[PDB]
Amino acid sequence: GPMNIINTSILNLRYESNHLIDLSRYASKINIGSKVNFDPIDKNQIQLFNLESSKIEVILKNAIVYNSMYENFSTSFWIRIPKYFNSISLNNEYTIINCMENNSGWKVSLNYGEIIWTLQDTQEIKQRVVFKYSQMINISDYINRWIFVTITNNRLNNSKIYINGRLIDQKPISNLGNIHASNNIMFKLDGCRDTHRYIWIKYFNLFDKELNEKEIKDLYDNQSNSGILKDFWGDYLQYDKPYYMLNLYDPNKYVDVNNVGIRGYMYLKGPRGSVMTTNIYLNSSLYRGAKFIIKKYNKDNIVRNNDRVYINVVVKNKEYRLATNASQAGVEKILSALEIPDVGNLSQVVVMKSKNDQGITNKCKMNLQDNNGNDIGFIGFHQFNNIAKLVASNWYNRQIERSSRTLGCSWEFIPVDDGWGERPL
Amino acid sequence: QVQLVESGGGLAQPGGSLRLSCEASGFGTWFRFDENTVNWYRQPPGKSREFDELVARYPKSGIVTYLDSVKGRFTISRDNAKKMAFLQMDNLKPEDTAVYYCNVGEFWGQGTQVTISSE
Repeated sequence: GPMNIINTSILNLRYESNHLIDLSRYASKINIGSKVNFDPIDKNQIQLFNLESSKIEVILKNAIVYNSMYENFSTSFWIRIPKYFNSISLNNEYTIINCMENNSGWKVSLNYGEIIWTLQDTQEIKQRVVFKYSQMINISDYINRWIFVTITNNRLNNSKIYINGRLIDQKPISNLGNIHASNNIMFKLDGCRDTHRYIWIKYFNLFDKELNEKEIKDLYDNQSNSGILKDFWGDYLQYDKPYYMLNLYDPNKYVDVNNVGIRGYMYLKGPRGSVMTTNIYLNSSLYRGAKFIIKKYNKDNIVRNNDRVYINVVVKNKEYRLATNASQAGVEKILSALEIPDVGNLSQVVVMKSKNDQGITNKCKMNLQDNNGNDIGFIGFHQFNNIAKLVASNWYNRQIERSSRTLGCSWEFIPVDDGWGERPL
Repeated sequence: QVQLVESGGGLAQPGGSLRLSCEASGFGTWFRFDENTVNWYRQPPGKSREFDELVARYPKSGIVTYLDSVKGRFTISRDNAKKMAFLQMDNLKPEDTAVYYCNVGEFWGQGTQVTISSE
């Protein structure tokens, strides 16, 4: 479950028994507006819009209202920020988490490609710490994907921002005197000019100390929920949901089928193509290629580590079954899309993987097996003459152990999402 | 063999109204209409699709957002059983002239011209 430092955190905002409340010892009151969306699959995931009633207000207990020259403190949360697509967002800093009142306190704000921490004393001495990310990038680790934010403040030296458990930047704050923050914390888009802007946020916490790097890394690992497979955006991977595939070893290709049946094969076709709005973004197109759909071989539709599965593939508006004849000498087993009623004694059961038995994570998601739990190999690809055919290979399985590096079997499942819109190609 | 087909655009006078409609057909059972967001975009006259504006969005959550200039004038809606989406456009202005597009999930209509003729 949650770490001890979470259980003893001074504000621990979580969904419990049908409501969002504070789990901390302080049990601060939470007021939720009428246009807040809670993800039905994972109600800890909170969506806040550019609308007046889309807000959450925390009424802090007096004991933890920040008023000090010396008390260290930190905040952590995950956020998912939709791609910026309007030029109106270019030079528009908007607050999202506000504890700044009467010229002192702290706030989290966003801007085009930015997450910003602002801290200010009662003399209005101010410091800012920023995380920048680009929208001019082939495949982004940050745009529209869940990222873990941690901000720590040591009153004697620095404020630091971490992203995904890793230090990004730090700025001195030792010149700041008494900081007297707000009695409340307002989660709300404030001053955003993009009327369609929203954020997703989850797992907000406040701590009354400077978290160290080990604690932050541990929080990151714990809150990642690694026993559950994730889609590209970082949401839970689901059964019966169409995903566009992205191979991390060769991102500039998409999955296609030359012909259906055992005489045909699955391969990576290129180029993937780009999407662009001048001065705003330039990225690889994500919504390309033949969709995979994950099929049950628990009633909640969430795909978990070690779940046995079938993979369906959508070709020309019809579903087929990923399968292969593994009885031949070659270690690489070429994958084909079969008519589902015609799969027969072909190998088709896949074990979904997020991590190994020792807890080590790996992006290699699909280990094809026979029907008795015996490995055929992780699904990746292999060049045959000029053609990068989809392949299952035990060579991958041997590589997973020795090294943590990206391999041909490393995949991402990308569902269509409101935070990433593409014009049609 | 799947398509979004749009209708209901064309010419109108300032202060008048139109209603755009959009229908999703041919989609296999893998496609769940209810799970998809319906959007209406418009392309400003004289500009490329890079200048497309999001006019209105209706996601599965039901929390609708509008372009600022159309707030109070345009209303978006959807019919999940009919697989349809609608854009009710009232009190039109010359600056509403544009090619309008229906977008459902990753799928797009071809575009429908709406022209508002001044006085």
